[PDB]
Amino acid sequence: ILDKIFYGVLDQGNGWLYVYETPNQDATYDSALELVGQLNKVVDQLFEKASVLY
Amino acid sequence: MSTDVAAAQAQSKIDLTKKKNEEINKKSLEEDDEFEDFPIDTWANGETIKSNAVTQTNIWEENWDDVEVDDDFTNELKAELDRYKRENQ
Amino acid sequence: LHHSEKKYAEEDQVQELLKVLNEISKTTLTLDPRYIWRSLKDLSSLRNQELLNAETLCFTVNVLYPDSSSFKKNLLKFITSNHKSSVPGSAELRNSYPASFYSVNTEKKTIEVTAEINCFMHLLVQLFLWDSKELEQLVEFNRKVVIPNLLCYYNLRSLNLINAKLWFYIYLSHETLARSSEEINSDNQNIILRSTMMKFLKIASLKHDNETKAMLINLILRDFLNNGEVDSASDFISKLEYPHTDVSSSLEARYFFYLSKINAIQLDYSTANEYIIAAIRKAPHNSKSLGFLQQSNKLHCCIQLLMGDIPELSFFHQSNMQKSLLPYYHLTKAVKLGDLKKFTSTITKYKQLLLKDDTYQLCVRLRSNVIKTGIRIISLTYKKISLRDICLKLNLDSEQTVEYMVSRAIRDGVIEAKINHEDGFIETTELLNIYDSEDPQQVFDERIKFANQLHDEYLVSMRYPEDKKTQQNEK
Amino acid sequence: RVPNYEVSEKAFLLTQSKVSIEQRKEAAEFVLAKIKEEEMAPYYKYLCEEYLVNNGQSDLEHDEKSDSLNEWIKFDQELYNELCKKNESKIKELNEKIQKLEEDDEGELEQAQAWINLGEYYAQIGDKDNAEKTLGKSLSKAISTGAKIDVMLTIARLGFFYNDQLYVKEKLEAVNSMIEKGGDWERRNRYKTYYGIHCLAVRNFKEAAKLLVDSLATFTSIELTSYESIATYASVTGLFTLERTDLKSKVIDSPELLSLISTTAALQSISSLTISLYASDYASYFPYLLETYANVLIPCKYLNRHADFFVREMRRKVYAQLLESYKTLSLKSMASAFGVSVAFLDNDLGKFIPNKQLNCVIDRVNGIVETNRPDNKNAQYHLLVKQGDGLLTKLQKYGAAVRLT
Amino acid sequence: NHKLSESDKKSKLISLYLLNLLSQNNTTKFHSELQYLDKHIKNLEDDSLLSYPIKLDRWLMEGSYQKAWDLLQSGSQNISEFDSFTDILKSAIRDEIAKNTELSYDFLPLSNIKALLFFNNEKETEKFALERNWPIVNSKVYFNNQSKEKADYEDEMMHEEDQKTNIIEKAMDYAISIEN
Repeated sequence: ILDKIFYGVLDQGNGWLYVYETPNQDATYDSALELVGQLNKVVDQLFEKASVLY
Repeated sequence: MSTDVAAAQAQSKIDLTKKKNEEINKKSLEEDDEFEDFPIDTWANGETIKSNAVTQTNIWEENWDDVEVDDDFTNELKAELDRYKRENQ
Repeated sequence: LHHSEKKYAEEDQVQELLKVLNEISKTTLTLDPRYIWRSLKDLSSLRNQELLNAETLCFTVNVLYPDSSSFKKNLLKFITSNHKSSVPGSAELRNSYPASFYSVNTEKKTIEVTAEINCFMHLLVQLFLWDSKELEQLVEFNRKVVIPNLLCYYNLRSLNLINAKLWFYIYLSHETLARSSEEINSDNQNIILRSTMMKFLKIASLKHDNETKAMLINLILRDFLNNGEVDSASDFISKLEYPHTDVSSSLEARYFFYLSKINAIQLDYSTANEYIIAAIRKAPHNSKSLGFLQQSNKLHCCIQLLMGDIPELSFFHQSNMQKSLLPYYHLTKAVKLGDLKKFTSTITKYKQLLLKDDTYQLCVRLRSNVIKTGIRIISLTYKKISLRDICLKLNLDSEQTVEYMVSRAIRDGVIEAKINHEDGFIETTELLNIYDSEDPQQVFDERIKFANQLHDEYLVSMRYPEDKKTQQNEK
Repeated sequence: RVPNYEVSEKAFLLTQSKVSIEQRKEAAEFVLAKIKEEEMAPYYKYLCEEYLVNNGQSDLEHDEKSDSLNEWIKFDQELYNELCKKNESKIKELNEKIQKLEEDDEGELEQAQAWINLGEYYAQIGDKDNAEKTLGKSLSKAISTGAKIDVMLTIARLGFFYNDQLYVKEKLEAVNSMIEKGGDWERRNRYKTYYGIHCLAVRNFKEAAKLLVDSLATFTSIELTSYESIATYASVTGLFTLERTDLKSKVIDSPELLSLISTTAALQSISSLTISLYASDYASYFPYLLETYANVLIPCKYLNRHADFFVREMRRKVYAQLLESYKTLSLKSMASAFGVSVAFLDNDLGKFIPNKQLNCVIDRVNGIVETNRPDNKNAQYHLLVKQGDGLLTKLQKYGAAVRLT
Repeated sequence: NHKLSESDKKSKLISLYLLNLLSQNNTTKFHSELQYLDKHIKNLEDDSLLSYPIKLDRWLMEGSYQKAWDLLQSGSQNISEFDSFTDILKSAIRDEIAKNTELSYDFLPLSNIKALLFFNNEKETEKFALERNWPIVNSKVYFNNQSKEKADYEDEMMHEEDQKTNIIEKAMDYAISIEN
């Protein structure tokens, strides 16, 4: 399970084994993470241009 | 001496002839610079800024410690004392 | 030699005045006059201080004066009199002007435009007293002289903007004298000080001066706070008019910082937090602004412990403001850990300092937040937890008492648990996965509107200075 | 060059007194011998600075404190005379040579070399100021790029030599600029090992980890501490940053680490600890957590600052991996797992869970550990919003600021 | 001040007023009034009678109704005029708890309701419940019903389109902004 090579969780509160094949994550939503990162990149250099004005 | 990230307001604002009086007025309104009043006021100089390595001078990064007590002495006592219980089990 | 030095200082001032005089003869304006006026005030503040105590006096004598020149000179007598450079050739002139306050014309009285001149000689006498760093009777005499002059006739738009900056100094010098050595007549004269400030705001409403209105609002908030008349200030802040159109960014920094004080007292910690961050981002990084920032940071730490939010340890370490902020750093560690014993030490160790800033009142409310923060840590750490275990950890009383703390604490939602009194544990309600609920919908909407608002402010501001330049001849 | 990094290590043990008694005494013996041979006496004055009524002091030139556990750090007056004698002779003999070398023609080779030899002597005996000044001339003179990078690592070695992190930091930015300008592959490897130990000295262990695995593939034994010390640092950092999957592939795609096998006490302890984490049996982990503190962090110059930090972070990491693969645990089965007792465990957990940096809850009624770590899209949302709150904030301030001026 | 402005009667009179604001249950006003007093006596005539209202306000902010009831009960020993605000403040502790208990539980036996609400009589508990609108049926309360009624009232009032915030309403906002 640490390998994440089938999926599933090991349950010792009852002593069962859950096996899953369920959808997990979201690709479209994943790429949003980089896009905020890219917008945060651009403004650092914007603000170097804006300290020539103050 | 700069409030939050030091570089973030050092680039944000800089001096003007126009602004310089108003700034001085702001610090006078509170009534002092409030960093040179404080040693006289207490009648000591820092020893309680020497609480932790990071507190004194920031020449490291943050750990998220706030007492900096070695945790090796407690983890060692747990280790040996647990073994003995199992030995006497 | 000695005449040359006072003459040079005078000639600097004349060019700055003459610039504005020309500008207000075409059509009175607000902002173009101010930028020049702010530059002049800096030079006067530096020349009054550094170059003798009689360089103001030369100017005051040089122009026509109602009775000001004699009132100026009085102040100088006390600290070793001056008499030099008041003979003709400092009083046989009214100092280059084309014809609008020129020597030949004024003496002849074909015109007299003491209008602008009187307001500037006031500006000097206020600057000169704060330079000296003196108070006593000289303050009283400054209060008495300028106020009815300006109230026995309406001012033009330009003259109102000079007289807003005098009110701040009158107020500041009165308040410092009480703090050097409290007196019993300082108290009764404060009612007088109080009356003029609010009456001023009405006067500025009719002239439709944006920058005059804003600076008086900043004064009323400060004046209530040192008198502690918060009740009257709570009515005021829900009935304001502040513009942010022409105001300087120092005025805006101050305005937001005042709100944060009153709000914190009313047990609003969520609105106070928003506004104190506003005040800091306007302010410079400079040691010029240093003392404004310390008081601001003192309040900023305090608000977070009142919420349960608990400031960063980094925040003290990245600034060199550590020693000022030393008492709030000991509170930060105390509330986080849950240790009442640590907390009680901090407020006894540093009581005197806290009580100076009049932030001690705010600090005692934190004895509650240790207990409430302590229960939130224990509900995080154990989903279900006996009552007795809490009593050991936070050094509290019976379990019945602890039950009551939680029943109250979840009315604000601090703990976000609920008590079973027949099952004997406390069961928290968080088990996240709110992305399967409809919550993020609500959130994204708000950020989108926040962006729309910054777009709009971009539109009006971008073109207004552009418009001034393209109209203006420079071809 | 060679003996300087040896002495500084052994001196760091005497500066502390938390180190084993036999380790500290033997360390005293090695540094005293080298005072005679290499004139490390001026460096012996620096050790008293670090004390003043703090332990590990028994000095005779300074104040002797017998409330201390060190007593072999005598600053005798036999040593102090030996210094003045050796100091004078060497300055007189070397000066006379160099004056005449400068006079003979050729600035490109000869005059550059003659001044470098001045900086080698002052570097060697631990006078930083005089090494600095004479080696500044060497750089200015027309010399190859390789020579400059060399001299810059030599100045920066003195910062390691005083074990002041501050001096080092500046000098390694200078090499970092000049290494692209030289285009010399020979000393590029030297840069990696210096700069690895600098990331190690600061809390950037993501950067240190990449450097210290590269030091296995190429090591340089000129002015740089032992191959066993470089192996130990790689293991320390590898555990810090990398969890099972990443960590296993690192020490299985590292054959060089393996040839060195554990041949010193510091190296055992970290190497055994590695096995237990990524094998998913933390039975041995908890006793070894103590050993690694004892034999790596305390003796080293670059991890004693982080001694307490390391054990705090690692205690989270090992628990997290068990909690990830288990939707539920029993406190008892989990207590057996580490080799700890039930109550001891709750304490360690009670620190990690409020910062919410470990994501678990503990039913103490049922006895089970529930894991509320989201393994779905809720997790991704928890990343996103704190970045976007900041985005909003960053634009509000920069935009508002330019309108006003 | 220090010239016939400060007296023994003054210290007594302000003490009584602070209880007035607190027994009306305005803590907005109480804390804003406390500043004004900071400037005046609180270390120039120290707290010896003004400590009373300040202690009390604190104990309910941490949430301890034990410490709060005790401080009131020992002020009931002193039949003077301070006690005329003490009974108001014991009525207030009951109401606060009755605001809390909706989230806190769902079932309490009647002996348990009595315990939280500081009643010594089981009859007295039943009498407050009529007035406070708690349905005790077969000697057990039902907070889930009460919660419903109050929620229903809050849905009824006109706030309601953008209180909920409709899926449709969100996009309509976006649309006109880009075209404006």
